[PDB]
Amino acid sequence: TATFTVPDVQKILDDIKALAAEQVYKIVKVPSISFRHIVMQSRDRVLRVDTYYEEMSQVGDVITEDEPEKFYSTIIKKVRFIRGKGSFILHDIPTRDHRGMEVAEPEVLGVEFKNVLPVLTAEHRAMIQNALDGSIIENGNVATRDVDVFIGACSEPVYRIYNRLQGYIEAVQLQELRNSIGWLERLGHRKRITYSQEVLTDFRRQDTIWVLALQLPVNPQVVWDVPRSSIANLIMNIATCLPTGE
Amino acid sequence: YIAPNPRISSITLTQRITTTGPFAILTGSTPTAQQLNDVRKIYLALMFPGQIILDLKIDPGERMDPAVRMVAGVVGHLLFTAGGRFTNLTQNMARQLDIALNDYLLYMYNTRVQVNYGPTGEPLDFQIGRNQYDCNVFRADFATGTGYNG
Amino acid sequence: QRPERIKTTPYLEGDVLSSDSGPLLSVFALQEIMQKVRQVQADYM
Amino acid sequence: VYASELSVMKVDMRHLSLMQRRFPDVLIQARPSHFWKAVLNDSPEAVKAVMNLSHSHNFINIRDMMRWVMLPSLQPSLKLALEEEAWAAANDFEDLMLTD
Amino acid sequence: LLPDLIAGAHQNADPVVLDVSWISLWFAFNRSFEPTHRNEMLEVAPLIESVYASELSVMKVDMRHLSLMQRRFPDVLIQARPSHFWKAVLNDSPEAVKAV
Amino acid sequence: FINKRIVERVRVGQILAVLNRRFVAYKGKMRIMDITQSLKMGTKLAAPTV
Amino acid sequence: WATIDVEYREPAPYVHAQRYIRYCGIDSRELINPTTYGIGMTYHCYNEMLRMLVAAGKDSEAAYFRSMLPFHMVRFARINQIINEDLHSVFSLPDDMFNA
Repeated sequence: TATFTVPDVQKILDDIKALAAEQVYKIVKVPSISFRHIVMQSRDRVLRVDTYYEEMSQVGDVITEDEPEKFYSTIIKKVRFIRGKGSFILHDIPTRDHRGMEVAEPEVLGVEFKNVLPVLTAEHRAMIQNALDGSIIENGNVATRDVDVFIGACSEPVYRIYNRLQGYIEAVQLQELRNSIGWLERLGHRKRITYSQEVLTDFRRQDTIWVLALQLPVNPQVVWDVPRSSIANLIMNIATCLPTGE
Repeated sequence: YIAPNPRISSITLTQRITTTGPFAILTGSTPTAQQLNDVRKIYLALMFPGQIILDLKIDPGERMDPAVRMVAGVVGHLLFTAGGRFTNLTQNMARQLDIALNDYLLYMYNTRVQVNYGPTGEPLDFQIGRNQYDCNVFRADFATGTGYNG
Repeated sequence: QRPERIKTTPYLEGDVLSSDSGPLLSVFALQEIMQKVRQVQADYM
Repeated sequence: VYASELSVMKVDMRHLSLMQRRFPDVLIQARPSHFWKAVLNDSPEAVKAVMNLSHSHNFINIRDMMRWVMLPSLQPSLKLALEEEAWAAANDFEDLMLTD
Repeated sequence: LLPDLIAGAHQNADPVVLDVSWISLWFAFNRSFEPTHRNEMLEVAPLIESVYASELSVMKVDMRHLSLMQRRFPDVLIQARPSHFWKAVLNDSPEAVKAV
Repeated sequence: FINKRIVERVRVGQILAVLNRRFVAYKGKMRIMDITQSLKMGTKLAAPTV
Repeated sequence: WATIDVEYREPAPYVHAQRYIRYCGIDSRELINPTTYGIGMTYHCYNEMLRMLVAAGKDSEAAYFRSMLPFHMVRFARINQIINEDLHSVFSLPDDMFNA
């Protein structure tokens, strides 16, 4: 005794375990700029330019009518670029105070106009300042947690992704974490495994927002819908759960 | 801290003949630093009823003989309280203790006895012995505290 | 001097293992409470 | 992780299947194997390997892949929901800055 | 404490959770705690309680009197927050109370 | 011809007229952490043996 | 021969597989001690084989099998435990195909 699985499957499981730790979202203080402004010799009129289309026009290859694979790859890459740009979370935004209310700083709004102020006149400068003073922050609740709610500017295709991500975060805060933990407890009871819950039991647990990239009660049907996949499932089961003995 | 009298678990009838305790392997052990710290934690949790709550710790490298877990399953039901007024342990640790007690009761290293299982899959849902003793009463229920002190 | 501490039968008499007091246990509790949260915040992003 | 990756592949194939009908002038000489190979070029190699454990000695063709794509079963996750919303947002190709 | 723990609601005084091992149960079952002497400052504690309570009372009074300045004179305290006078009061208090 | 508003000419009074998106931010004193890797932390019970 | 080698019980962690393998009618719920487990346990086929061997004049072989019975029982108990408590996964075969 003092003196196993085939290596390629071991490499496969190692690669899957590595891929499980990839990070998709980001945590930022301010959103990226969606609208910028071009100044002319004038003092009353400027050009509002949407940066989304300007950045979007430089992604992918040219379309040609006799390489279908390149066309499909270009579409895939463009969609992935949209998905990657649209996913972020806000945390610790800048704030100012005014007459007992909270006001968002101009840098957290999704517009850039720092280069149009020097050309303005007095009346327009006063008007802009008074308008900026009217962005009141509202206190809201997300699963009994205090959050800030304000109004900013963003392009539509990336705003849809952001809104969906926020909905998913709210959903996993409400019920998904409890379902995952309960299913893990039942599985450990069945297979004689003790699962730790130390991460949820510190003294700062009443002011934490939990994010999960995966859910535990996995639907088995999607595994068995792959065409002619019995032998692969058998090999995976052997490589994952077979013990060793004498 | 005062240890119990060594003569409680053993009687020496004569020079060669002495009775043997069941847990003699455990009584010979000596705690390390971490185990002593855990003992201090347990007593601190006992002395303040509702303000400190215990929980189970998992260390992958740490290694003991499986008998320790099933003995602790019996011990915890007699040491702690999960009754209808206050608690000393989290719901998760209560479930772990119930599972440990189930494993201890179903482990029969002597002549086996009759057992009848129940319709549900919950732990301790069975009847044991020649006189059918219902063991459903030892499962934790925080609204009434059946399984523990109180 | 207290009637509760009078022992008349060797049933309650045994060896001495360790000792502890208030000024030690308070700082021990604080150390454990802070160490747990530091470990949790170190192990995860 | 395996279920999530399979779901992402299914969603991508399901949305790419309609391109030839949408634009006849560009994809006049395309075949389903083209977009099949295009999707497989962006999937992780681990899932492809897991499938190849079975597909190395069992034969499949376009019909099997289409029947698997049309089946209504997905594993919800962050990446899957984000990908579905990305496809929904990019439904209009004027938002992708290419036109005729 | 207990119904809130069962229902999972918000708690003003959240219990502190500590982790123990399996063998610690057996070691704790075979021990007893026998007190020998009272605490060193058991006879002094009520004076400490009274001093602490008095200092917190005077801090509360100062903060309550300062909280109305914004409503009395709006034009001077435009950028005021409660945390400002919180820090202002705490900067002029004994260090022992803040340390507690 | 593209039916999008890529570039427009606006007066200075319309600069802040694009604020129509509801943004939700989390407080700076709270914390956010990812606990996906915490779903694999467990220990395996060993059966008794001779 | 006459046993119930598969059984259905409370819901499993994975809903596509609910069966319980019960080789020789051994229940897998309880832990076993290999030193003394199968002292007085038999099943149908073993008894029929022993009876036939005795009726056929092979006394030594019948006695050998009667002595080796506890080894057989503990081996099949271990196999049942491994099947039911270790090989449970999404990769396990669904019931509607296992029955077919």
